[PDB]
Amino acid sequence: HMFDVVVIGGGISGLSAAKLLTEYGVSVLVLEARDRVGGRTYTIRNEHVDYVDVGGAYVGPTQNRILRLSKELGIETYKVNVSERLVQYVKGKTYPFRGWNPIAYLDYNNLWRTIDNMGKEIPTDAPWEAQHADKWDKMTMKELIDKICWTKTARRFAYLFVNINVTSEPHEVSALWFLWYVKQCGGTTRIFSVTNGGQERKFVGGSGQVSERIMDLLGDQVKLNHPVTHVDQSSDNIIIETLNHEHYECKYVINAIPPTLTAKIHFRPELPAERNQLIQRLPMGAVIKCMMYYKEAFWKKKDYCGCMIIEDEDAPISITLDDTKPDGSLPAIMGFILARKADRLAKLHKEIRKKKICELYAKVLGSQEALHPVHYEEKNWCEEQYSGGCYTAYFPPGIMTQYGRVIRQPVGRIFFAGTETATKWSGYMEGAVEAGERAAREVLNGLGKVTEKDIWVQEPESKDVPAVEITHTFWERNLPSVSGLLKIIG
Ligand SMILES: *[C]C1=C([C])[C]=[C@@]23C(=[C]1)N([C][C]([O])[C]([O])[C]([O])[C]OP([O])(=O)OP([O])(=O)O[C][C]1O[C](N4[C]=NC5=C4N=[C]N=C5[N])[C]([O])[C]1[O])C1=NC(=O)[N]C(=O)[C@@]14=N2[C@]43#C[C]N([C])[C][C][C]OC1=[C][C]=C(Cl)[C]=C1Cl
Repeated sequence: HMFDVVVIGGGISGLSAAKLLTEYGVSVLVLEARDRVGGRTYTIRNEHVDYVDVGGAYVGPTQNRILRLSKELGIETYKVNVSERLVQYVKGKTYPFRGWNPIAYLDYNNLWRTIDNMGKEIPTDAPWEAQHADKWDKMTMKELIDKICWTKTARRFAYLFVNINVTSEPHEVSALWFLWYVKQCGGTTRIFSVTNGGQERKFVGGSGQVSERIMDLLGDQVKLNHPVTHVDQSSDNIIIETLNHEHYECKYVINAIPPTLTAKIHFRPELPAERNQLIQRLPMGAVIKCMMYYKEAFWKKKDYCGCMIIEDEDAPISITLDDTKPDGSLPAIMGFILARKADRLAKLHKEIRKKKICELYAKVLGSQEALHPVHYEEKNWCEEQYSGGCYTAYFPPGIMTQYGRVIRQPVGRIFFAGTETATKWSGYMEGAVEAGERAAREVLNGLGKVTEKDIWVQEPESKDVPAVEITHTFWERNLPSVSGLLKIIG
């Protein structure tokens, strides 16, 4: 009933921290509100699908921490199929293996250039200290996207891309924020890897194993069905309180739930206003994740690796990967219904999306078989109580530089982790682990077992999944823009 350090929440994060404090031999205790551990990663396990993930799914080069961690728990990885052509759906026509207009294409590549080149000036660790932090944060992704682009086409492309990447609509998010986000993932090419093929990987057996495996290492030290609702940090013995009125006592809390639900807690004494805001004012993105299963892998039969970037207003699925199991079994297709459409289509009955979707995929892969699915799993994170959304927190304009600077500041004995508070790959599981270990080492450092300078450990690049530093073609760097080519006439 009494402990060294509590961790509130049992996602990849609060768990990464629990294991690490354990490593050192500190009494840990992890209260998670759900029946399960795993949070935004969640592995529905049923005889129709064997395993299938419904949240955190894809790992990739430079995401060493999670790769490291998962490997150690005894979890293997595998490559996501992209051998065959990539479908492009627009104007109601299909294009295989695709990113045709020049001045568009200028606008295209110059956009994505200006995004990276623009990002160079952003301090991953304190993005609100970029040079133009005040001007970009006041701006919106759309405004900027608009400024950068002259073609619709590419301006459009920009859009789902914001959508695809932070499950949110452009007009909603900071300019600065997006920029810093695509940055701290290592910038366009990392974030949206694979143009005529590349590297996404899934954990074999579903990534919910990462969390589960740890819950073993801890065993009874993880209490489930335990929402935390008060954290009276007053006297030298912290008193945490839960929903069911089960108290606990400790010397270090660690908040590991995300910032909205953090916001939901009663801390006595109050978190200081500066942050108390920042917590209220971050929202979570919008996504439905959608498994279509098939008997036959048909889309392969047709010469599509089973992946389509679909850019048409009514289509429900925005983006698609293949989700066939590693060993050829259970052919499938994994889509994303997201952002604004995710709010639009979540009001619907399961069996009505399932149709809508199928009839899209139908007219895209051009194969009637699409009309005849065999199973359909979906998960709607809009409608998660203990997550608010997927993938992450996101930043509405001006918030970043107004309160942003807190995000992760330790208050009292209540340190803060969770993929929000990450620095590298923040928003993804990789970032989850980053935060947990960090928070842990803080508590740890406060106990003495770790140094100050010791609290931010670098991350040896997995010898297993080795990231390759990018490459930018001549013309990539040296073609004009529309903005430009005019001053060339002009
Ligand atoms: C959902 C999702 C999705 C759908 C997707 C995705 C995701 C998700 N992600 C994200 C992740 O997951 C995150 O990051 C994490 O996981 C988070 O974690 P954490 O930190 O730990 O947090 P959480 O989990 O939530 O936990 C927390 C906890 O706590 C608790 N609570 C609450 N409240 C409370 C509590 N306790 C006590 N008390 C109280 N009061 C709860 O229970 C919980 O549990 C991800 N990630 C990664 O890494 N990966 C992936 O994949 C993922 N996914 C994403 C996505 C992405 N995307 C889509 C983009 C990229 C890729 O894409 C692509 C590419 C290519 C192509 Cl072709 C296509 C596509 Cl699409």
